[PDB]
Amino acid sequence: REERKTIIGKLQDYK
Amino acid sequence: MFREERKARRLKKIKSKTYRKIKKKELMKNRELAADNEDHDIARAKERMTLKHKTNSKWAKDMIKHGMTNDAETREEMEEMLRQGERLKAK
Amino acid sequence: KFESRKIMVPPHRMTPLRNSWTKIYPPLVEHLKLQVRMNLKTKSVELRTNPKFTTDPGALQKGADFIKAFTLGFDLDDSIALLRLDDLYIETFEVKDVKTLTGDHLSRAIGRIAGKDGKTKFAIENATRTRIVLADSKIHILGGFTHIRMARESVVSLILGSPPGKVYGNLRTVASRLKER
Amino acid sequence: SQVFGVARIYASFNDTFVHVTDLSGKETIARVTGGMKVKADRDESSPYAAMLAAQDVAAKCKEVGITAVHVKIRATGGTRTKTPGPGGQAALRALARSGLRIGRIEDVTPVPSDSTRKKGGRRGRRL
Amino acid sequence: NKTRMNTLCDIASTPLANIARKGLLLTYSKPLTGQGLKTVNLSPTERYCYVVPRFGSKIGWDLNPIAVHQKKQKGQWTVIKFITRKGFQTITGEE
Amino acid sequence: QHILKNPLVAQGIVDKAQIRPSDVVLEVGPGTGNLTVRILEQAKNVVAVEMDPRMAAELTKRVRGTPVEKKLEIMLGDFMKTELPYFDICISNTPYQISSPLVFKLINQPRPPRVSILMFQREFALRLLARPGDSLYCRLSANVQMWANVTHIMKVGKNNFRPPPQVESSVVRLEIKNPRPQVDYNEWDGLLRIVFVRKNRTISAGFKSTTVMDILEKNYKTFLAMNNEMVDDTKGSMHDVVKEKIDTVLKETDLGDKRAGKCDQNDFLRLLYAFHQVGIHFS
Amino acid sequence: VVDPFTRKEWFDIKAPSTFENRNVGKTLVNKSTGLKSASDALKGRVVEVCLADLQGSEDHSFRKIKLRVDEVQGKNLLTNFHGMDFTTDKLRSMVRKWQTLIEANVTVKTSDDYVLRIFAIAFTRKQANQVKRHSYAQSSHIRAIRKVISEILTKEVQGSTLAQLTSKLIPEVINKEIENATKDIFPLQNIHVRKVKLLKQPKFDVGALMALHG
RNA sequence: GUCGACGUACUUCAUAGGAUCA
RNA sequence: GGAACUAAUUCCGUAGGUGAACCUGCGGAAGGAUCAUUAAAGA
RNA sequence: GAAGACUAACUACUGCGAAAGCAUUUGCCAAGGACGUUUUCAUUAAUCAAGAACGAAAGUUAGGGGAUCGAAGAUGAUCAGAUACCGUCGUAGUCUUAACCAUAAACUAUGCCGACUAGGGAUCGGGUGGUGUUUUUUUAAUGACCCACUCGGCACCUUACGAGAAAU
Ligand SMILES: [Mg+2]
Ligand SMILES: [Mg+2]
Ligand SMILES: [Mg+2]
Ligand SMILES: [Mg+2]
Ligand SMILES: [Mg+2]
Ligand SMILES: [Mg+2]
Ligand SMILES: [Mg+2]
Ligand SMILES: [Mg+2]
Repeated sequence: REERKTIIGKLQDYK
Repeated sequence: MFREERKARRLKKIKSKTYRKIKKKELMKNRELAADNEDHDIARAKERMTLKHKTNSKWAKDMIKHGMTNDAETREEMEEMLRQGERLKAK
Repeated sequence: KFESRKIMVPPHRMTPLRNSWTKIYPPLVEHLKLQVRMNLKTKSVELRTNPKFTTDPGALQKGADFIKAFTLGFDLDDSIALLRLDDLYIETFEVKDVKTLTGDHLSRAIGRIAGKDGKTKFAIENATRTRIVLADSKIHILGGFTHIRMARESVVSLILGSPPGKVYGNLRTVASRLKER
Repeated sequence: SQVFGVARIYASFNDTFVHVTDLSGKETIARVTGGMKVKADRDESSPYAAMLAAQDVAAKCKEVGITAVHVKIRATGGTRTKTPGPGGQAALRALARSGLRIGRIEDVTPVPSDSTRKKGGRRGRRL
Repeated sequence: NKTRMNTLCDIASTPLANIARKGLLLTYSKPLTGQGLKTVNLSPTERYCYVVPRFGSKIGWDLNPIAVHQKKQKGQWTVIKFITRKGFQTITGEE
Repeated sequence: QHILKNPLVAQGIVDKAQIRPSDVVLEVGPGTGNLTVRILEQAKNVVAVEMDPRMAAELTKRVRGTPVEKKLEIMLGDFMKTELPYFDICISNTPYQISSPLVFKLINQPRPPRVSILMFQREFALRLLARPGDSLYCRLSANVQMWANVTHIMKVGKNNFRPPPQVESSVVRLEIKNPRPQVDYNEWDGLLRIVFVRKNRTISAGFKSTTVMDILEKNYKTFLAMNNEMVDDTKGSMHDVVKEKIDTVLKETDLGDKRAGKCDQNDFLRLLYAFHQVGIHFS
Repeated sequence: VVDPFTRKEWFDIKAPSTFENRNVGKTLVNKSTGLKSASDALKGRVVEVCLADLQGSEDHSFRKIKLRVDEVQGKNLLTNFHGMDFTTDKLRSMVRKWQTLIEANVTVKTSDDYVLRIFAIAFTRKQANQVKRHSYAQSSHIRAIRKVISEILTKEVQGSTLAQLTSKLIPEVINKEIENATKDIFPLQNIHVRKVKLLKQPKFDVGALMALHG
């Protein structure tokens, strides 16, 4: 769950 | 000869108990329409000697003892056996 | 205006041609004014319109249609019906042209189309006013255009798998909505 | 004396084309379909539409120089049915009843030394 | 609504079709089969078969079968003689 | 049209929904109100959606003189064409051809529900509740398990139905994540469409088709033209670049060898991020 | 806006030497405009004539011929030989059940070097006191018949140019030679040749073509 | 968790046929 | 917006399935109702 | 003209193969059953846990090919009935080389070897006989048929003396 949350933040970066 | 043999081959392959049952029914009808006690007394004597048409036979005792004759088709067959034997034992 | 046809005869319909010839050459000669000749040295019927007697230009093709429909397998009187009226066509198709069947599957398919004692075939004819001959695999249908499309749709519903009771039921519904019109 | 041309009768489910060309095949003098002669789309292939087609072609070619035709009639062929239906023979009948002289009827459907798949799948197409 | 059929005569099996052959009162079917009812061929154009006789033209019925012996004249198995049961057993023994 | 005749699965469906005394139930496809009246007892206000005005007339006849007569609205028409009002749980029996639309319409609501008790066909539900690596893990499971969470309740066997149909049914509790996560929808779906075409071939297989490389080349061009950065030399058309681009991702994140019907959700995230990082988008 | 049959000009197709009814028929082109002269548009057509209508016969009602236009002069256009074939209805009516079908082809180059491929068909038959009903061959006969037919077609083509081969194809001599040379092996009714088709016409050589209609 | 696949345990559905009489 | 002025068939194996009360691709089975014609090198 | 599949009618569930299966010609390679035999060895055999070769269609890995049809997908219609629930493009596949997988109503819903028990007509292969027919060379000689026999196959009919509850 932790890993998922960090990657979704990094995807907020490249929208 | 060849046409009759081709027909008989193709019919020999059809074993499907409704089709054979239908053909036998209308055969027994035509046999009765189109086409003496001593033969009957010999047949009754052999039937009482043998008791072949009662439910101590291997097929029937198998079906009965394993609850398989409550389905009504094998009950059809079992009753047919019993009435055939009862035809023989009549006097 | 002298003109001809010549149409061949396959051998299983050569006995019934030379066995029913006596009813064939009359209603090709007087009623139609047409000059038959059957060749045997090439097994074929030949027709020719002779310019004197004839009136109807469609006589030659009328006769050729008649003999050909006798050739494909239809009995004499039915082919005579092809000779008389002006609204009669034949449609031929196969069993491998609906669904590729072979082996035993194909002999069972012809068993469903023909029915026992012919019954199923006759039902399709009687409730559609068409005439069906059912050859080795090729199936031939004679009638008028709308009727043969009805009988084609029932036959093709029988090849593909549907049982025969369903096609009696749908057949009598078709008969109802046919006879009113 | 006479002048001959060929009449190619494609007879599909959903039409009939009556084409009339020369002997050579290349130059065409009269194409009508069945579709030009009934504007209902019910029945592009109906025998009546075929009759009207053939009458039009017979008239148009008689207005050229051409007095006799050899007919080459074909169904779809290929990997579909292989025998002319009713549309082709209605066109043929109404072409013989037209004052053209017809000689040498034949039947050229394409028939394969067995070929590719047929549309439809394992379970057959039309019903 | 009672109906009144006047003067009767009462018959069953053979003599109806003996004197129903006299016109188009009666036609037949294809030969029937099974065991004891198998068609025998004496020739390519001559045979002995059990047949059931049909009687009603457009809506009708059928009598009891008969060992009819027939031949084929100009492409039709034309019925000829009414063989009985035992005669048919002999004539099927012979082939 | 089938009728849930069993009067005991009905109560269990209702009370698993945990209806509070201040809820707005949507209740889609009510039928003849064998089920509805329980919801009328336990909810403040019910919104039943129906298409057969015969059923609607009979159902509104059922509530007459009853104290719950004023706590039921009926909306007619096709369900997939209305505008649903706010509703707060959802209970559904509706015939199964809308089973896949329905779910996504609930997930894509504005202010979605909180819990919904849905009835489905057994194999459909077993797609929805299938973890990565099972035989049934499909594309549908990866979508729905991203935006929701789906939990079995019971089996409804096929002899509780008039007339008895052929397929077994399931009762399933679906519950939407809140907030819905902030990956896109259309990028997620584009990636899953590509990599789940052939579920058990490896992932690099799905990036070999020439339809797909055409799609990705078109998208990459339109992305650069969105940022106005003019294009280099390509040996075929542009997919050349894209080709090695794709391979490089399928070297780094390792995923170009695992088989997409065994890869759980974080792996699709890592793949999505890696393609986003090198300038690829899926819609 | 055109009515195209205002400008097309009829021509007439003439058969080669080795046929009786040398006249065949008419055809349309277009008028010979400068910028697309007509003569360069005629010079590849093939015409189908059913050689009854080319030899007066009537047992030649099958066997269509294909004639190819190669030269043109003054509203005559002179033709050649392009190939030969059966009509599909005879061919469908030979092939029957309870007998076997032998077929053979060969590729062969003639004297004038036309490379052409020539086909041949034959069927077995029930010798006229045979009672058993089918008469298939035994497939070690069929390879003997196929080798015989192929040897005779190879030999008898390339001892001829093309015109000689053509007039050995009209009286059906090859049939009689096959029939004689193949009846110690098996009975074999219904021999034909059913097709011949060109593959390489060599080079033009006007001399032969104008030696035919000379 | 009214979870799945099993493993044990149990429940339940399918029984009338001929003859005579009314 | 307004005030208006007129008018009126049953399955087996395998692979998949996001409008799935089940559908489809490929190979296989009958445990699925055969009528009619049949020498035509009848040299 | 190019491309890649496929081998119609003949074609007979007859022929061959342990099964799955096998249908254009030609050659090459090696193999096989039956028949014939006054050859040869002389019990070398039958069935088989372990172990091993092959195993339709689908399916995976890596190349090639990619015409046709086409799981998935996308779209057109959703016109009372769908009785006549489908249209259009189509990824994987279908083809092939090298490895995997090892399943089918893989059917005769029927283990293998040996013996005995009845009458007939056909068909495939081999062999023996015949002042029979044709193929004549000019009479032979093969080949093709006809008739009788025999061994070995795939099937069919009629009856049981027999078996079954019955189909058979
Ligand atoms: Mg073992
Ligand atoms: Mg395989
Ligand atoms: Mg494969
Ligand atoms: Mg590959
Ligand atoms: Mg397509
Ligand atoms: Mg292996
Ligand atoms: Mg098999
Ligand atoms: Mg098994």
